[PDB]
Amino acid sequence: SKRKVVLAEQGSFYIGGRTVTGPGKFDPSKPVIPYSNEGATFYINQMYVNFQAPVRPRGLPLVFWHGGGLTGHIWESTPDGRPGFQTLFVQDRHTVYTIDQPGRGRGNIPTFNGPFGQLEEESIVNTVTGNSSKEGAWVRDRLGPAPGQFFENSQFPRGYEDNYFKEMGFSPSISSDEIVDAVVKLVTHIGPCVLVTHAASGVLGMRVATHAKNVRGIVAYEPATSIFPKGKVPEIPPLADKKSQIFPPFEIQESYFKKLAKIPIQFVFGDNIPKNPKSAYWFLDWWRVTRYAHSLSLEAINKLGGQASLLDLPTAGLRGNTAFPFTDRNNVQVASLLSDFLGKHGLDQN
Amino acid sequence: KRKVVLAEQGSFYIGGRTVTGPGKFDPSKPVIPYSNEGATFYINQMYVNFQAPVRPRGLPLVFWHGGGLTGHIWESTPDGRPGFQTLFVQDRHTVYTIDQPGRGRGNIPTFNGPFGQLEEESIVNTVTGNSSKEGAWVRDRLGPAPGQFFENSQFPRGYEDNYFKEMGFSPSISSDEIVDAVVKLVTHIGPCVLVTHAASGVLGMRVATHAKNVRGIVAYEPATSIFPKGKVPEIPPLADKKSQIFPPFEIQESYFKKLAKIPIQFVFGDNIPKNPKSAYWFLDWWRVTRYAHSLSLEAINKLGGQASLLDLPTAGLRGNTAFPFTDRNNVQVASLLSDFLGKHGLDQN
Ligand SMILES: COC(=O)c1sccc1S(=O)(=O)NC(=O)Nc1nc(C)nc(OC)n1
Ligand SMILES: COC(=O)c1sccc1S(=O)(=O)NC(=O)Nc1nc(C)nc(OC)n1
Repeated sequence: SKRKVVLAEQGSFYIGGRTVTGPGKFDPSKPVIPYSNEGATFYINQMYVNFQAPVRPRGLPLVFWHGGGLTGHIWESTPDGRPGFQTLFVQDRHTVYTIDQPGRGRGNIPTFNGPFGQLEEESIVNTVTGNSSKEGAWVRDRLGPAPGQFFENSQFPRGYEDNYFKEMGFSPSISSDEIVDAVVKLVTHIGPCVLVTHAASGVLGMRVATHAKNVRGIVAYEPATSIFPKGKVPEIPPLADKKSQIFPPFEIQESYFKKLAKIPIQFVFGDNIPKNPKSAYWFLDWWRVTRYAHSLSLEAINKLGGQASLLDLPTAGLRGNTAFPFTDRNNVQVASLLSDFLGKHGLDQN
Repeated sequence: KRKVVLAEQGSFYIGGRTVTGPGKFDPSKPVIPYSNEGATFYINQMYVNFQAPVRPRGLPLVFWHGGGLTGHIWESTPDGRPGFQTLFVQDRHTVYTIDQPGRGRGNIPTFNGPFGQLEEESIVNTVTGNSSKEGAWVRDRLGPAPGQFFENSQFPRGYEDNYFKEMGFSPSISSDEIVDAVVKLVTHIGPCVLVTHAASGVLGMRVATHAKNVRGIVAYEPATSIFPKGKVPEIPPLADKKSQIFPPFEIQESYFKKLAKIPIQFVFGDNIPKNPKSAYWFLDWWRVTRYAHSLSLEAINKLGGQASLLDLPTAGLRGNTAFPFTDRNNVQVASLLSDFLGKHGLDQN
């Protein structure tokens, strides 16, 4: 059965985070409810981790890291209920870790007794939130140029829009340093592994690898922020509206950037990213310039002796993918290309 | 034994509604920073995970976490031993675990603006509440005060950080909308058994009154009692002679009577005092809450029901906390759940 999965073991655990404290002392004779900050210890910014291990794994464990506003659900199942990459790669004899990063899903949302995110006089995260709409996500993920529209030959699981957009939500303003820190701790716990990232976690996975030699490879689906050595960001054009820019590239010390040259790295992009300026469709143009910036980032890694590559799925014969290729209708073929990358670098061997 | 063979597994979203911002969406304008303009937001949906064994027997089980928790508590214990999800797939039941609206992978309804506010509309409150480690320690009866264990405790000592890290706040989503999501899941699944915990105790009773597909309930340490409207019995205050337990939920008698048509078991752990305990607020709270539940079960049985209270010490299990299904003896706790399922024909096809 394509759906059957045999697990030597499965489970979940929490890792990372810190504690913060309220004032005063806790008295167990006083009413505990309504909950109070008095005498309080709060665990904040911890990460949820799920693992599924096949019988007799072959090669390195994979750590699947959801994109912005998502959770590990996107690796479990597609919106129309087909197997996600978690099942596919357990079947491919890898132990599979799926995370809900701090601030998302089963990860901690740091809030207390008081306005959201505030512990007495300390703002742990902002009370004002941000969150995409269905319409924003539709064009961000390139389902089509405008909400309700689909590109010709789309691989989106059409009809399951409600399921898809229901998986998306806000992220509190946890520092990216603390998100990276949690995953570094996971990588220390797991040992040698491969990070598989998506969108917002693209740049975060690159950062983890510079802090954790156990990261032996990276596959990044549609990364949202580019990374460069400090002071060496190339010229990147504004968008076609002559006012907007892509996400400010993340800059790291060259001593850390050079660590990215020591491992195989592949960035994967779906379809319908325009080649030419598209002033009518902001997020399509955003993707054009963002993919361009990533091509320069990978070049910089390769000029330092790296093993970085850009895979456009259409060049591999796969047409119509959205920015979530691993939950599209052809996600088995997308998984096959990930299996190819792992095999090429011996990451599927013991 | 950690091995598990799954005919299939996966997850999906169910339930919820939408709310909309003002104005219209223009794809030519900058989409980031995100805006409420022209926005449709999906809110209050629920996350559902399922694992199905080869050749299932009996009814699927729906495990429903307590307050401030997620489906994690059914996956593994804080010290990494198998949770009820694995144990009951091994027992050849299909197992559903949920993250209810507002918790974990369920939706937290917030937008662009102060938390929970969509323009001038308060969808959930901006001011949150959340237990501390200290409050949860005594709530769950690890011991009488933070950092202290009962001598007989079944808690997995040394894994305190892991345990408390699984808990968090819940936004002020209406209980009606949480019950609605699970009713919709139960409609989708078909005949099933609800296994609830703490805060989800009263919610699961409510679901059963709306969903004939619920064929049985096992509730671990339920936090709020339920009675027919206007028939709440005399319940004393706590030993401090000032505090009360949670106000019992009242439902119309025509709905309450549906609880008499299925087997219902409430399960309590150890170290609930028999006598007033004014020095330890949450120990005394559990004394009076357990008493209220005993009266609620009695009311169900007076309508022809089959509602029972299982005190784990009477079954030979000593020292359980208010999370018996993640304690050190959770395999023995699971055995008693399998016994209940077997007696009532819920483990046969
Ligand atoms: C599928 O492709 C994505 O999904 C994309 S594309 C751009 C973003 C995303 S994302 O994962 O949702 N969020 C992020 O990358 N995070 C993020 N969000 C905001 C509002 N600003 C900043 O930096 C200024 N970063
Ligand atoms: C282990 O036993 C529990 O875990 C208990 S005991 C009391 C509560 C819990 S709980 O699950 O955490 N929270 C709830 O039952 N929810 C809740 N919380 C508050 C502050 N007030 C109200 O009453 C409207 N309900």
